[PDB]
Amino acid sequence: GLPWYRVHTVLINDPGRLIAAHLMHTALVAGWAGSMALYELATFDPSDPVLNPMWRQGMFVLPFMARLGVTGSWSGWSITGETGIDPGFWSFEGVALAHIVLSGLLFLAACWHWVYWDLELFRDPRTGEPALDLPKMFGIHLFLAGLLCFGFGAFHLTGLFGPGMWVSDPYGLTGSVQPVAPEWGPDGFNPYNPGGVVAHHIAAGIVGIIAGLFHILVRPPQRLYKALRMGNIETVLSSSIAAVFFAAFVVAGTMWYGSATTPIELFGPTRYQWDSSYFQQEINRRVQASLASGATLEEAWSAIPEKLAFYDYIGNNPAKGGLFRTGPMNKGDGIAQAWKGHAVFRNKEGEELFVRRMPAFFESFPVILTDKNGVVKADIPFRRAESKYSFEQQGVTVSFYGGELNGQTFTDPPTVKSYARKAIFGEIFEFDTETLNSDGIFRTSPRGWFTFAHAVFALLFFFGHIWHGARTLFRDVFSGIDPEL
Amino acid sequence: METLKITVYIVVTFFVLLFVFGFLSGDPARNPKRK
Amino acid sequence: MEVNQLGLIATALFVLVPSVFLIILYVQTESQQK
Amino acid sequence: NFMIVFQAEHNILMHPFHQLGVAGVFGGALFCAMHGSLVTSSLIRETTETESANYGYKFG
Amino acid sequence: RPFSDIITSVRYWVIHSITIPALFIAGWLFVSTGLAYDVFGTPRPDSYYAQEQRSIPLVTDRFEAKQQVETFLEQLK
Amino acid sequence: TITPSLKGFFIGLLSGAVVLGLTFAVLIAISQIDK
Amino acid sequence: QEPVSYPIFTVRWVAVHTLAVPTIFFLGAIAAMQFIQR
Amino acid sequence: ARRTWLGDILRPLNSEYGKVAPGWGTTPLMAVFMGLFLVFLLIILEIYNSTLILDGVNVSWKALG
Amino acid sequence: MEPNPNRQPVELNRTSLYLGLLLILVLALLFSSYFFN
Amino acid sequence: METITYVFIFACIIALFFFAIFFREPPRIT
Amino acid sequence: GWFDILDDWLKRDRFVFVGWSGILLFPCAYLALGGWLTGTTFVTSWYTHGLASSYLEGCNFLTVAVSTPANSMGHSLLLLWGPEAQGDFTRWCQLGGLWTFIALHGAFGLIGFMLRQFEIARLVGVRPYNAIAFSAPIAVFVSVFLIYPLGQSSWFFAPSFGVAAIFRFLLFFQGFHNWTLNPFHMMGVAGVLGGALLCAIHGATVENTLFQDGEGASTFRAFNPTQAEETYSMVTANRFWSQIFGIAFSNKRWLHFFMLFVPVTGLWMSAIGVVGLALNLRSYDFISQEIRAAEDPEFETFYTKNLLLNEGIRAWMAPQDQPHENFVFPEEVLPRGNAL
Amino acid sequence: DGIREPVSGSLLYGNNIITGAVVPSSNAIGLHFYPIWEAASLDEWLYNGGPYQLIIFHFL
Ligand code: CLA
Ligand code: CLA
Ligand code: CLA
Ligand code: CLA
Ligand code: CLA
Ligand code: CLA
Ligand SMILES: CC(C)=CCC/C(C)=C/CC/C(C)=C/CC/C(C)=C/CC/C(C)=C/CC/C(C)=C/CC/C(C)=C/CC/C(C)=C/CC/C(C)=C/CC1=CC(=O)C(C)=C(C)C1=O
Ligand SMILES: CCCCCCCCCCCCCCCCCC(=O)OC[C@H](CO[C@@H]1O[C@H](CO)[C@H](O)[C@H](O)[C@H]1O)OC(=O)CCCCCCCCCCCCCCCCC
Ligand SMILES: CCCCCCCCCCCCCCCCCC(=O)OC[C@H](CO[C@@H]1O[C@H](CO)[C@H](O)[C@H](O)[C@H]1O)OC(=O)CCCCCCCCCCCCCCCCC
Ligand SMILES: CC1=C(/C=C/C(C)=C/C=C/C(C)=C/C=C/C=C(C)/C=C/C=C(C)/C=C/C2=C(C)CCCC2(C)C)C(C)(C)CCC1
Ligand SMILES: CC1=C(/C=C/C(C)=C/C=C/C(C)=C/C=C/C=C(C)/C=C/C=C(C)/C=C/C2=C(C)CCCC2(C)C)C(C)(C)CCC1
Ligand SMILES: [Fe+3]
Repeated sequence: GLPWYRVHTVLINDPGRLIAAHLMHTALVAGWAGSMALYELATFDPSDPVLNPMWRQGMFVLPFMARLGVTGSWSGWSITGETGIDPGFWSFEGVALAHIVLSGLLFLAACWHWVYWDLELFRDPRTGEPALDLPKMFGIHLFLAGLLCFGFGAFHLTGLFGPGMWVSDPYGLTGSVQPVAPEWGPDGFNPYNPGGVVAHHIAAGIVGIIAGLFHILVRPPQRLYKALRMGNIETVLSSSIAAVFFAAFVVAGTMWYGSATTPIELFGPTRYQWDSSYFQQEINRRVQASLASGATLEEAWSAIPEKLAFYDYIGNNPAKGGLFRTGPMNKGDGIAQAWKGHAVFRNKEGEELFVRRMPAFFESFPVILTDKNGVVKADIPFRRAESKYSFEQQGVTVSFYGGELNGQTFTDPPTVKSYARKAIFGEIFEFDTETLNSDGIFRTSPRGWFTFAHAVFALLFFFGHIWHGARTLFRDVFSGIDPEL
Repeated sequence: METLKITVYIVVTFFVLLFVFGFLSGDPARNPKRK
Repeated sequence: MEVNQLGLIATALFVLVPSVFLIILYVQTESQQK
Repeated sequence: NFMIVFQAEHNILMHPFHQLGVAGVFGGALFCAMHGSLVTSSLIRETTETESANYGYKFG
Repeated sequence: RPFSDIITSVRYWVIHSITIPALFIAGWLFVSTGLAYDVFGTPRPDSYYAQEQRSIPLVTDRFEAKQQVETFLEQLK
Repeated sequence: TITPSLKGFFIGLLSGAVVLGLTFAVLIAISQIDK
Repeated sequence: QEPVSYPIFTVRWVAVHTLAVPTIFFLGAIAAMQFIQR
Repeated sequence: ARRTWLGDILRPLNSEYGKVAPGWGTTPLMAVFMGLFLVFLLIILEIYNSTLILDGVNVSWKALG
Repeated sequence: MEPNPNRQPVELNRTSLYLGLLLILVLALLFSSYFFN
Repeated sequence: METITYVFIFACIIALFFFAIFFREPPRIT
Repeated sequence: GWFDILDDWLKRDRFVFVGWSGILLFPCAYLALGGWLTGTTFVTSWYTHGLASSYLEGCNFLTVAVSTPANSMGHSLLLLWGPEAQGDFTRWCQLGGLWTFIALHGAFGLIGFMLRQFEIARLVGVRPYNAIAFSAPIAVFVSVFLIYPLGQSSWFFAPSFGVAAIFRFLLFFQGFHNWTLNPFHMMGVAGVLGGALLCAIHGATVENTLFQDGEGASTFRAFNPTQAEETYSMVTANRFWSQIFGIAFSNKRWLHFFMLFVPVTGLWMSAIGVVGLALNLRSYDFISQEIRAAEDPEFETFYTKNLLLNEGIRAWMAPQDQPHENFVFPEEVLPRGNAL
Repeated sequence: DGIREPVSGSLLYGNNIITGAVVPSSNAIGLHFYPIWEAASLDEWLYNGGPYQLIIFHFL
């Protein structure tokens, strides 16, 4: 009889039972979604959004409904940070329970369809054995999808009945949900333009209606019908799988390089922003603009937002962490409390030094202090009686500008070393490691987990594709060959 | 620890002797053909 | 040092549920006939 | 640890003999895979499409 | 069809002993007149450095990459 | 306006199309000759 | 074997001649590199 | 089999399982959709990788509203 | 229910049982080192 | 805690060797 | 009409077959090979890394490569007609246009061969297991040469086509990711050595259970290509192996399927392993070990030696291996064994 | 290394499977034959990497 890897082949020739199995599977996917939402709503801390956001707490499904404009909680707190709201029915919980009810409806129907499998509808009105008219079905389903795609782009994203969608500013300091507006310009094909995403779901929407209509009206040529083994369901499987890992590779890429639909406020910064020093350049722009208009260093650096400095830190870089370091990013280096301020290291002579900041590649990088030209002035030497540039021999001091250590200077060598060896990580923060029992080793981002998983599944679905393509093209030459004897 | 040396030598010696006497004992006619 | 007690549960279920799956599959087909 | 200290102190990758050894393993693995595929793709029809193909051989 | 039929027919020799030395000489003269150095822009072993630029040439922008390398070749490095 | 990238891009599209057209025309002509 | 209604140059002709002229041109150039002083 | 109201409504939609269209048919019309769609995929890919530097389109994070 | 002739038993045997248990066990031994971390 | 899990898995693997050798399914010529 | 003519001129029997796959396979493969052969011969890498890697510069066959693009190119493909060389061939050679040229054209040559195998199998009338088996090297190729640089910041960290440049990749992977201590690589190594193990033993067993049908000592001349009667005693092989090792095959169909299964799965599991590194998720540590080596300084394991060695590999190879960062480390901050 | 730095290779002294090993014989012992009865005590036979020689001679 059947072995264990062909056991789900009692639904190839039987439609009724096939619908039932698909329905039961959809009920699981929906029940899991609802249950995951509930589970993440039991482990979210909403009081601190500036130094304890969603993407630091390892929330996977929470940003996906915040992307379309659900922000309410019946608790009367939002993720934007306003408190004392009311959203009506639609909160995070609302969607969460809605999925439980839908799972139940699909499970009941799945039971019905498993029991009442034999219908005249699946039988051929000529031969009287089960057949499905697959081109017709493709036509109807393309019609269904094009109509709903056109509806979503036309009524939801424009906020003409719906909420709109989440848009932000380039630095992810202010981010909200607003009605967005279409763009048919060439700029509609810039991924960093919201408008183009709206335009798409309308245009491709109607194109989906026309083709959906077309495929219902005409009948396929004989040549293709015989070529791509049409009337064999297992080729519909093979073609559909080719399409799935196309889509997967795209959402792994657009997530990893970021886009306007994965803002840096619902998934945190990308690595392509750390290595290009995206945030350090905005910080410098403001502080030089502040000093030129007149200001002192103390004033000027305390004018920097806590958000804009928090992104300028390697612990938000998803290229740090590892494959078996589990849990939130907070489990890695503690929940941030406050900003210590910008650190400026100086020599006894009177010159300003700059610390070379760590790359993503390394797991330990030497600590070096250079000056303007790029030549080394000081370092913390690995060797333990041989030194020329050590802090003790050079007299290094450290000064703080901005935050809670503002106006402070430290002049004894251990504290200067302590701040400098963690200055290679970027800006300096105060962390709390005693409330999630963090051990001080980085954890990767939800962005990074997303692209890791979808890449892996895409690489397997390629194998899936070439195997199911072979099964439909060598159907009649399997079970061994006639040895022509 | 001195007893240990002697009993290990005796064990080893016993096995190597079975081996040599075994190969003197009629081995080229133990084949299933031309015995 | 550290042992992770969710990691314990992780292996425990990993090695149980498929061994149990396989032992049931092997037992029901051998309990039938010719 | 052994491999890493071996490479540092003698540089085994630029030894031509180690290069023939990896060629033999890579080629050995390769000939195994293609031998497996060519023989299993030529098997005779004694089966059906609900029982595995391997019950075409009845032993010896 | 076997090489034996190819290794003997006079027309094979009357083309080949004429074309192949021209190709051999075309290939020889291509490196020996130093033309391979200009068409691939590979340095000669007296043009890797200059007496005002004693470090490695490195491209650091990708749309003026062209202009950057032309600058290094214009100053006789 | 027509940026320099657009001219290079249009040239690469036309030249790629030409390569594929001439190769398909070559196969059809040679196959059709020796029927 | 290569066709018997014989096109004037067959498919074997380009196969041997895309691998004939480059390697003759190349081992004449590689040989010239040997006599560069360096 | 079992006849039902809903099956009777939906019955004419799965009865044409045999039908094809003679000769090559519409296959030459499909071939340009292949086609210009692939050319379009090229265009949008080359915009994203900045190998087209269109005026008025600047691929950056500094383009958000 | 109503009889369906498409339904068929699953056949698992003693050698496949051994192979499967061996694979799950050596996989278990390899990955516990990382799960415990 | 960790050592027990390891040695239990090793113990299962050698018991499987014994069972797999001395209680196999007997291959027999037709 | 003309279509079925193009069909039967292609699908015809010849000394070497062409088919529909020929149209994709042959140009792409030939250009990729040809590119590598001119790149190893004339083309420099002095405007990119500060290396020489061609016969024209004076390098031997063990030290040449077609080297990667520069770091500043990002993930640009660097097209000849595009706005990074603007219709100019010399600069295009200098900036590393040949690496991407070769990589893309070889990527399509692989798809051509894959398709070619399917087509010849459909024609001859056998099952297509050889084409399913051939997806393992394409999995490895697109996981190591395409997905891994696309996860990083450039093509610069991808392996360059050449033998020594691959050796440098081995050391780089060991140094920065500790690649041997990741379980997917363990499984790949095992799968591949097991493939090699099965090869020697299967050959040795079949060749040493052959029947007498010849007259000479050599038995290579006792074979006719027909399958009418068996060519080795399978029963004897089983009886031998069940007694010296304990378990044996008693099913040829299964033996050959096991031979297909072991190395292809090995390579598939390793492909999952290198896409895991592309995000810099890398098995590099066991946290229990760090906290223990923190509280007790006279604890030692070989794993701690390996991490100190990884420090050595990185700190000493980084300067000339990442010139685009313009790293300068003093001679007093390099790691040293004798400073411990 | 014969300068009083032991190495732990045992699971019970806090190793998992990947890091564990039987740690080679001492640099001080050299190429000498080193069984249990050429040591003053079993304690120091184990201290000098005794079991390493004991596994490998029998195994080869
Ligand atoms: C019936 C109504 C309905 C509605 C309104 C929603 C709404 C939502 N669901 Mg739910 N869901 C439903 C049914 C529904 N769901 C069912 C039946 C299932 C079972 C499978 C699920 C399973 C499910 C899961 C697993 C999850 C959600 C989640 C969510 C949220 C996702 C928003 C988002 O970013 O999507 C993003 C979606 C996409 C980007 C998919 C796009 C797919 C494309 C591109 C395919 C195109 C194919 C087409 C044929 C090509 C031609 C088109 C033509 C026009 C030219 C949102 C609140 C998520 C969440 O966080 O929940 C708490 C989540 O993970 N839902
Ligand atoms: C004026 C109308 C209009 C407008 C403004 C848009 C706007 C847009 N469309 Mg759209 N579209 C329209 C009409 C329109 N569409 C119509 C009528 C159709 C036909 C149904 C389409 C079909 C279409 C498709 C199929 C796609 C878009 C995409 C996009 C976006 C492209 C820019 C971007 O974010 O790229 C982002 C990403 C890319 C440019 C990547 C493309 C990569 C491709 C071509 C190859 C991948 C190869 C491989 C599998 C990758 C892994 C390889 C591995 C070996 C490493 C943009 C928002 C894309 C999208 O939504 O991306 C999220 C997408 O996939 N459109
Ligand atoms: C990597 C190898 C590979 C292999 C061997 C196959 C094999 C197969 N595919 Mg498949 N496919 C692949 C990759 C592959 N595919 C990819 C990456 C996609 C995109 C997601 C698809 C999508 C696809 C679909 C949707 C379908 C198939 C089908 C088929 C089957 C028959 C048709 C066929 O051979 O088309 C193979 C065709 C190609 C490999 C395309 C070749 C493209 C060429 C000639 C030109 C490229 C344009 C230009 C010159 C270069 C652009 C470069 C760019 C980077 C700028 C067969 C089993 C059909 C099937 O399964 O029917 C049963 C079906 O429905 N394929
Ligand atoms: C996308 C949907 C999809 C669907 C509908 C099918 C359907 C089918 N596959 Mg299949 N397959 C898929 C994806 C899919 N596959 C993918 C992505 C791959 C590549 C990995 C394959 C590779 C594959 C092979 C190689 C084989 C099949 C076989 C089969 C057929 C036999 C019955 C079966 O499923 O056994 C039911 C199987 C079991 C009950 C045993 C499964 C035990 C495991 C491994 C379960 C693990 C569950 C998993 C971890 C849950 C997470 C899922 C995740 C994606 C979200 C059937 C037509 C077999 C076939 O065609 O037989 C002729 C066969 O040899 N499949
Ligand atoms: C992706 C492309 C690729 C290619 C083509 C090569 C090619 C090679 N590698 Mg490399 N390698 C690669 C990627 C690649 N490598 C990757 C990703 C890694 C892992 C990190 C390695 C790691 C690696 C190492 C460590 C070593 C090699 C070595 C070799 C040589 C091995 C020779 C041999 O017998 O191999 C086994 C292959 C066979 C037995 C196949 C047949 C070869 C012969 C007999 C025929 C050749 C025919 C023809 C010229 C080519 C085919 C044409 C076709 C149309 C049929 C060879 C030149 C070795 C080396 O450099 O030695 C100098 C060595 O030490 N490889
Ligand atoms: C069939 C084989 C084949 C294939 C698949 C490719 C594929 C490729 N080549 Mg290659 N090439 C080939 C043969 C081939 N080439 C030959 C024989 C030569 C010698 C002449 C070259 C020489 C060549 C060079 C020198 C280079 C490439 C490059 C490239 C890559 C860049 C994109 C490109 O040009 O796509 C090829 C195809 C197209 C761009 C377009 C096809 C368009 C079609 C199908 C229809 C057009 C319809 C219509 C007219 C559109 C109108 C639009 C309008 C209304 C707005 C790509 C992978 C470059 C590369 O690898 O860079 C890294 C590169 O440097 N090619
Ligand atoms: C205290 C202690 C002891 C602690 C334990 C220490 C220790 C290191 C334990 C090991 C655990 C460990 C870390 C494992 C890591 C790797 C692991 C989990 C790998 C499995 C996952 C894997 C790679 C999967 C994919 C690839 C795969 C299937 C690889 C398997 C490779 C492998 C070893 C294959 C078997 C090779 C083998 C020896 C075959 C012999 C076959 C045989 C009987 C042939 C004889 C024969 C030949 C004929 O020709 C004929 C005709 C007949 C008739 C016949 O019979
Ligand atoms: C845990 C692993 C077990 C594996 C089990 C299976 C495989 C092994 C099977 C065999 C196991 C038993 C082997 C035989 C062991 C013998 C006992 C033994 O070691 O005793 C000798 C041991 C040696 O005691 C050792 O002494 C050392 C200092 O020299 C150190 O202190 C060691 O730590 C201590 O072990 O002593 C005792 O057990 C106590 C004293 C016993 C006194 C009576 C002994 C017999 C007296 C008559 C014979 C004398 C022979 C020598 C003199 C000859 C004439 C000059
Ligand atoms: C959705 C999530 C929740 C799901 C529910 C809970 C989880 C469910 C998990 C189910 C997991 C099922 C896995 C079953 C594995 C069975 C394997 C099996 O049967 O194989 C044997 C099977 C069955 O083989 C066939 O069985 C048939 C029916 O009995 C017939 O007997 C056939 O003749 C026989 O060949 O072969 C295959 O399936 C082919 C693919 C190969 C499978 C692996 C082969 C074994 C390789 C051993 C490698 C050992 C490595 C040692 C490493 C040492 C390192 C030091
Ligand atoms: C009937 C009914 C009901 C109920 C319902 C419910 C209760 C639902 C839900 C439920 C639920 C509660 C669901 C869930 C599910 C879950 C799932 C579905 C899972 C899955 C999992 C998986 C599949 C995994 C995988 C994995 C692993 C394990 C590891 C690694 C990673 C991965 C991912 C691979 C009510 C009351 C309404 C009423 C009416 C009737
Ligand atoms: C880049 C490019 C291209 C292409 C080109 C080509 C395609 C080329 C080719 C080339 C070639 C195609 C070459 C070849 C060469 C060859 C060689 C290099 C050879 C070698 C040999 C040898 C070395 C030998 C050896 C031996 C043997 C083999 C056996 C035994 C004995 C002896 C050892 C002696 C084009 C134009 C499209 C575009 C532009 C760019
Ligand atoms: Fe064999």
